[PDB]
Amino acid sequence: EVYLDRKLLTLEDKELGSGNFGTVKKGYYQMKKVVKTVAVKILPALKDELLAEANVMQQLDNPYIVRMIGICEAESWMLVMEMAELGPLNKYLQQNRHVKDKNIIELVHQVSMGMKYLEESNFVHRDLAARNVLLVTQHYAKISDFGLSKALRADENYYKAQTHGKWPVKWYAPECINYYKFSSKSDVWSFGVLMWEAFSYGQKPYRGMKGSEVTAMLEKGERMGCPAGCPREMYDLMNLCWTYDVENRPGFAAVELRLRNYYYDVVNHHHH
Ligand SMILES: Cn1cc(-c2nc(N[C@@H]3CCCC[C@@H]3N)c(F)c3c2C(=O)NC3)cn1
Repeated sequence: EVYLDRKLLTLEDKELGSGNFGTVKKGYYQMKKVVKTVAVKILPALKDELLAEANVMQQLDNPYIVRMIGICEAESWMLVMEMAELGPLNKYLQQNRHVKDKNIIELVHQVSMGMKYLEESNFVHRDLAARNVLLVTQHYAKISDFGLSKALRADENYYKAQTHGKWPVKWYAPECINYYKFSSKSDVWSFGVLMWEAFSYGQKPYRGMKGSEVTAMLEKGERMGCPAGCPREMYDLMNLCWTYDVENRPGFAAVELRLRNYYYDVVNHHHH
């Protein structure tokens, strides 16, 4: 079905990324006729996690989401995906500080379109950060890294985690921390942090702070300040994403429309 032939896969030595799972490496898959450049995640608990990740990716079909090519069991279990040559958004902006506001708005808007689709599909990402937005080009972003993602049950709007795993706490909404509940609204909170990272050219959020100090800050009603040069309209949107009460926080339909309209305003202004 989605099981690839190891003979048709050529892996490169140099690592693109790494973690607890293992590594991400560049490869080439011999297709129908052409050769396709690919990104390959290489590795008991990890196997099931990789299969689950593959199973989520298989179900998604959207221009702003990384597509899975297939899986392969060879020297290790491998998850073969589309290649995004310019790599993680945070690293790209760290290395390309000349990138313009309009360009950043374009890219975060593309993420909002991907997340709108994910929300409509009733999946929660649970790791939406600038490190997991990949650039195909300078004007084309895709959402990646679905290893923590969950398909929501038909009768529930949230996923309830059993235990506090190794979590990216600085991206998580209050209800994730306090109740272990993850919804599309919690992904919206994470998207606010992602926006902050993007306009801060890949700077880490809540710098110098422990997780428990971020909790205290958030409970005082405090939020990260506006990044230098970030348009006021985009900071307003970040703060709306950081609405404490999950019910009053906007969904991605509302977020995507705000971004779309502001982007077209900036596109008009730059013609003027
Ligand atoms: C040029 N380049 C491409 C990637 C890439 N990285 C992925 N995961 C990394 C895990 C470590 C943290 C940074 C990423 N989140 C990933 F899932 C995919 C890629 C890719 O091109 N397609 C899928 C990295 N560099």
